Amino acid sequence: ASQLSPTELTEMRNDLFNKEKARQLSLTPRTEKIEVKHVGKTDPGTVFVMNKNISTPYSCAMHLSEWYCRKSILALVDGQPWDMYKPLTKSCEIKFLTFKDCDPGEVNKAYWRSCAMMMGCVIERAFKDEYMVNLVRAPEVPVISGAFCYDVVLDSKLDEWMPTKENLRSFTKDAHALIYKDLPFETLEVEAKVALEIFQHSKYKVDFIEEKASQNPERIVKLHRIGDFIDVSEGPLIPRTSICFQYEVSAVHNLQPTQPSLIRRFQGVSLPVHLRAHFTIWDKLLERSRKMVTEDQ
Amino acid sequence: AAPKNRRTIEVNRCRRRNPQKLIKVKNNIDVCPECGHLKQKHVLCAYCYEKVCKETAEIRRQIGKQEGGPFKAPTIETVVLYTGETPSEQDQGKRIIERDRKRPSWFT
Amino acid sequence: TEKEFMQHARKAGLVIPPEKSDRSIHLACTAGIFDAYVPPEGDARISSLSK
Amino acid sequence: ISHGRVFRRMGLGPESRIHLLRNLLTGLVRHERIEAPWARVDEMRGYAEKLIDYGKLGDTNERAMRMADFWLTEKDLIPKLFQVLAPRYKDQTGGYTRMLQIPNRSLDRAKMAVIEYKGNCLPPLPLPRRDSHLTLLNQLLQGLRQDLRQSQ
Amino acid sequence: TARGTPSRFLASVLHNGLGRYVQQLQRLSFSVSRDGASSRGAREFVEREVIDFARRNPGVVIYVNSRPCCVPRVVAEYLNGAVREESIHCKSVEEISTLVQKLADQSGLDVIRIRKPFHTDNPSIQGQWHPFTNKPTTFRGLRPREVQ
Amino acid sequence: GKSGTWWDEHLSEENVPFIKQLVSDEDKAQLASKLCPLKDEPWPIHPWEPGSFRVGLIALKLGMMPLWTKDGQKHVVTLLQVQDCHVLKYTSKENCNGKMATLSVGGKTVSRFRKATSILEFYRELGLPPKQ
Amino acid sequence: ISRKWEKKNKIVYPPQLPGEPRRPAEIYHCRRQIKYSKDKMWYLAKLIRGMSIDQALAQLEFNDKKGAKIIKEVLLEAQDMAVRDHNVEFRSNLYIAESTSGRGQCLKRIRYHGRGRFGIMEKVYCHYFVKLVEGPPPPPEPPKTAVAHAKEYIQQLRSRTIVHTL
Amino acid sequence: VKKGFRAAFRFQKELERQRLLRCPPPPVRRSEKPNWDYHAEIQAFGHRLQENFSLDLLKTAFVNSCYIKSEEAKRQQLGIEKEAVLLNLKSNQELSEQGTSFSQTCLTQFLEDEYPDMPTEGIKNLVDFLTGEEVVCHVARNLAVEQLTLSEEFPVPPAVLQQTFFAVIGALLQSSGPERTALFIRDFLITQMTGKELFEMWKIINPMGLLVEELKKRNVSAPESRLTRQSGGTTALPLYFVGLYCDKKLIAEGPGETVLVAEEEAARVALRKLYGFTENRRPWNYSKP
Ligand SMILES: [Mg+2]
Ligand SMILES: [Mg+2]
Ligand SMILES: [Zn+2]
Repeated sequence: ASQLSPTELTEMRNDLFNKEKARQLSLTPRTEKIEVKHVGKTDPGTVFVMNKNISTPYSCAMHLSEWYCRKSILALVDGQPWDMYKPLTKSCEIKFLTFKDCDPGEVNKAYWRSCAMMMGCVIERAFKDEYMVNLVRAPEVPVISGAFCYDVVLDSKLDEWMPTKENLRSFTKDAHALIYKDLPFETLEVEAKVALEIFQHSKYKVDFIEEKASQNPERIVKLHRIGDFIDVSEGPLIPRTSICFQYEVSAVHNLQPTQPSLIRRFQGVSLPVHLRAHFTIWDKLLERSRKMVTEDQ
Repeated sequence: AAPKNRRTIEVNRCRRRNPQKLIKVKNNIDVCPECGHLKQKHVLCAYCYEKVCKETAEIRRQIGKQEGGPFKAPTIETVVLYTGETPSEQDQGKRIIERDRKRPSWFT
Repeated sequence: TEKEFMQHARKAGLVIPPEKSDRSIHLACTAGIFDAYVPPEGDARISSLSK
Repeated sequence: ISHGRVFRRMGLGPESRIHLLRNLLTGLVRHERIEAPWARVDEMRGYAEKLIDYGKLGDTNERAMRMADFWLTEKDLIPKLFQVLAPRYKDQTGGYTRMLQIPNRSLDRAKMAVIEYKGNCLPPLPLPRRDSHLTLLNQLLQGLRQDLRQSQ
Repeated sequence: TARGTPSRFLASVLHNGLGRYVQQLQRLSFSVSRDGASSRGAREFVEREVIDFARRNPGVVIYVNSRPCCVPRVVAEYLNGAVREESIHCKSVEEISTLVQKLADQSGLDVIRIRKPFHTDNPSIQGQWHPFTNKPTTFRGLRPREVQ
Repeated sequence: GKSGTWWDEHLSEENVPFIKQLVSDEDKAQLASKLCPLKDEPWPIHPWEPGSFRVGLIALKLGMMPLWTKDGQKHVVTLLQVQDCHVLKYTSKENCNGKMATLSVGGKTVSRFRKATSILEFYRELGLPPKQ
Repeated sequence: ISRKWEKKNKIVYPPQLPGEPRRPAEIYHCRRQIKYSKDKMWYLAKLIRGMSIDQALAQLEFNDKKGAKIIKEVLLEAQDMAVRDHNVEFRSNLYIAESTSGRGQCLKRIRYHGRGRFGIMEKVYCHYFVKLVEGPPPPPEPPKTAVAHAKEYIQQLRSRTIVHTL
Repeated sequence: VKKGFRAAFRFQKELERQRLLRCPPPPVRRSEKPNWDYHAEIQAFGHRLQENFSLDLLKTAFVNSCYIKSEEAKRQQLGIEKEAVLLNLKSNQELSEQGTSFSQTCLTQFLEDEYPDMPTEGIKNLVDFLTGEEVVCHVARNLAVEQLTLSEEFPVPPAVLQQTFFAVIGALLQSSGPERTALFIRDFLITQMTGKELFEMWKIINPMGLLVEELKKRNVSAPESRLTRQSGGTTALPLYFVGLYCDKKLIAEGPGETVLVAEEEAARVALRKLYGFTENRRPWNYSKP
């Protein structure tokens, strides 16, 4: 905890991230072969021979066809959802998940984690630098509610204002600037010690890291990155940020009475490129998401 | 009437290569949900339709064996059975065609 | 206005020299090996001088 | 100028058109599933539905028997129509003769289709199913539906 | 024709006459035949005139190869890199002397359309024409139909 | 490249009647909201001057019919029905050609699912279902 | 007869230095003497020219022409030789670089016109060439906006000189 | 066939011409092409510049340190003892250092006594331009020291070409006095300044700040920019004229497409006029006293 400009903080954070990723890649010495199997439906019995801790499941979908690259959003390594750009470890059996599948609930949760994380990325770089922004967390709300939510403490100077429609449309236009550049959701699975050594300043991030490290016995939390943003989340993400097509932040709401300081919950709604809606239905969904989502218990 | 002059290759390339004569890219195409063999929207998948027509052909061959000659065409419903698969009580009067296979996991 | 193509060919060699001849092909090797040298199982274990 | 002019011109005349549709319809009543070009099965589907209506008028009706005697050219399909097809649709009103496009004929590249009577002891067609309710858009619309249900 | 061939602007190679003049010829490579009537004029040129030519302008290195050839040639190499090969097949002594003298005089630039035969490098002195030359100014720079 | 789409492509089996009922109820309420224009905030009504030109309508030609007068003659009439007519936007005198002011008038109601995005934005700003 | 498109797969480059880019793989394949006219085959070759190989197969599986099955066979076996022989590791990661059609050797017949007159009917044949290059398909050249038009016009006006004088 | 030989041979020579124009070979030094003799080329190099070099010092100047190390590497990969002449090659380092020092100080003296108003930093940038890599390589290439230079990697990378050009300057300084070498670098370097503006060689960044510093030295107060001539402010192709007035007196005037670039060009025009470097200056007096 010290005085730091907001840019040298992201410099030291993504430099430490790149150092840990280089160490993760360098720990394995050679090219080890793993035999990932395809236990899906369409092309059964296919067995790839991959490079261990190098090859992604996107690099397994590239072997088959281009449609496995276009429409597959999450992998399913043996029982567990694996994000499409995470290097495989052991000899496994794999299966790809799409948006128009029969039971897409896991990939819906993954999509809304990724959209809430994008909203945090677009909130944290839009405010005045003399004001302080502390990204608290994104609580895992179910997708049956209309919007994804992200929790942010604003400045002590700003316990009185609320944004008009122009600031919200500025937020969505910056989020569309984020969407228009096709960026990879890069993951990295780090120990709790290195992860706590990354952040070091946001005490809200510190207790969230401790909460996610307390539940597994190895103390490993899931870090992710879009470009130069680094955030904590539970579970996997979607591959690219260009999968989102219709994006919007709806409103903000203040939830005071549980705490002295004021936490502001930013809300917004999204839809992928394969599941886009007509303008009328989209305005209906945009209209519902202004109401406050409260599903935490 | 006859041509008065030979059309050159410049005029011909201007005619036979414009976007009104080129082949239009279509984008109705996606993978089939079962069997992944690249159907078109608004069109049944040719692989799945080939599956169904092969099984229908074998059922029709067994029907043609059971009906003897032509002009027979019974006055009862028919129903097909695979190996195992005892006739249900609701299919009592219905004609029973049993070929020999396991029941495939799309015909239920 | 009465003309056809040419060149009926085939792309696989075959066994014409025994179809009749009096010159046989003069080989300079054999097919495989006579009886395979089975090495000792611990050849890297006894990779020193002797035991 | 063919404003408001139904009934495509199919064969070599009006009578040849009726005979083409009659042969397609007789094949449909016998085999319960047909593939033919798309215009022909469109016309024959429009005829097949009212044939089922005439079969459902009854067996002792002389007009329905005359129509079944004309339109069915094999004369064993008349007991089949009056005792299997018409009792099968005793509850329904008009939803039968399901028609779907199959890709193309091999030689002359025609638009082909498949029609079948419902019921149909044959294996089922690979029908395209409407999208599942657990997807992203439908869960959003289900949230909206539940919200405006509780608001009422 | 001039639309069918390239063209260059009139130029010196390295500003010759400004400081010191330098001979722009480097080499002359002669290939004449011992036997063979086609190289008779060149044979007499090597007999009588190439020694005085070499003494005359000493910047040039001259080589005589004396090779069996049906057509003798002369290769003239210049300072800027260009190589000009000319055939002295069945020529006089006077024609070959004229040819090597003309090769000695010229510089290595291309003989193409030479395009505006003057190369002023600072053409204007009193100041080049712009539409506000020969135009008077008005009080406080007012434009036509102005008010203040 | 992006493929084509329509309104009910990705909708479920249960969501299509709900969306039909929802949008039908919404534009029925929007048509019923504009029913009393004189109580909202009407623009100033003027009396008739002799050099005046007023607005017209957009009707839908149903059919024809005979029609008799008191002398006995028979005339034929065309029945034009005014289905759903609404003034849409007004352009003042200096903004089109400097000659006469213009008024836009819309025809019968059609579906939102089959219009362009800017047209739907225009009717959403105005508050009416889209016109043909 | 000249067959050089077949011999282009036998080029062998020197081994690359470590401080160099990848040099993507290049695979040439062709099918000779197809019984199909070279213009109608050219329309399909122009359809493919820039697309990726899976998109090319998708467009050619649903195009209702005689040459479509032929080019689909050629592209499938070129994909197979690319993965097997020329050491492309991903089957999908190939784009069509060149795609064209040439004249093949034709035959001649009589057509028997309707008097004692005749024509020379010609039995047409053609080729199909294809060249695959591994890598993603290159992005299309975007149409020039008004900024580039204005910049080129101002560059043109800045380029001019006082002609026919010093 | 048609009988004969001459048309077939002529078509053969055309085939070799077309095939050589399709796949051109990588170019080779003139030392490896057939008509070449080194001693005659060094003598003719001395004679065409109208100079009198002592040929040992020129042969010293044309070798290079890389050539020495590469020749000893070639004689050691083959193992042949060439410690006879290679130990006495004496690479051109010291002659190049003498040549660079003399050329720098003599170009500085010429440019100081021609423009006594130009600042020290400007004359430093001008002698950095004339002794810069590009123009000494251009003069070196069109004076044929490139063909005589001993090195590896045939196109003679421009540091080595600059080094050997200043080495032959040093050889001329050794064999003849400072006046002859002064005349040499006059005729072959200062003529490269012809037809170039000042700030095509100095390449300054902020001309207005340098101009107000210059007027701070001359005790003239501060130039105020007043707009003089303009033709179309609303269009996309304007023309402006900004004049810089010092105590209600014009000192320069510069055109441009906006007001800012016209003001910057007016600063450039004043900054040229102060330094005694205008396009109307006395051209360089190439003569002999
Ligand atoms: Mg016909
Ligand atoms: Mg005859
Ligand atoms: Zn399928």
